[PDB]
Amino acid sequence: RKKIFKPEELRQALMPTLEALYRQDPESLPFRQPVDPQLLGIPDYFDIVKNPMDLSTIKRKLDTGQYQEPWQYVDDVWLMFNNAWLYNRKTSRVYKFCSKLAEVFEQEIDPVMQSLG
Ligand SMILES: C[C@@H]1CC(=O)Nc2cc3cc(c2N1)/C=C/CCCN1CCCc2ccc(cc21)OC[C@@H]1CN(CCO1)C3=O
Repeated sequence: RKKIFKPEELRQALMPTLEALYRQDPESLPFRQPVDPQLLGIPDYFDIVKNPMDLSTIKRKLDTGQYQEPWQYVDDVWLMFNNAWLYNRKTSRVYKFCSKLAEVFEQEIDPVMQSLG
């Protein structure tokens, strides 16, 4: 309905959109796990990205019912996108990978949101 959404209702409706992102290979690969700046040799990552976000964290929040409203899920997805757009330059591979994920999410999310009311 509105405001009051059940955790299982949200998960069953929103999880396919997240799975659509996972299916993108290799585009989802940089976003499957939280960023490890020291592992990746980018020590200034947390200085630029104030609020890290990735697919595993979003999936965890859906499975544990940490989203009360479907729009909170969408916000985390765009936070993950913006982190990659902000930290990386437009010519970089991780930037282009992110833009492919955004395209997939933009084409899948509209019907799902309308079915949730
Ligand atoms: C989201 C997180 C934080 C961020 O915002 N930017 C990044 C930045 C960087 C790495 C990651 C990175 N990702 C992560 C790499 C691990 C494997 C990711 N895949 C898997 C599939 C093939 C693949 C191909 C190219 C690729 C990455 C990549 O990148 C090209 C490199 C990576 N270089 C150095 C020069 O360019 C980074 O400095």
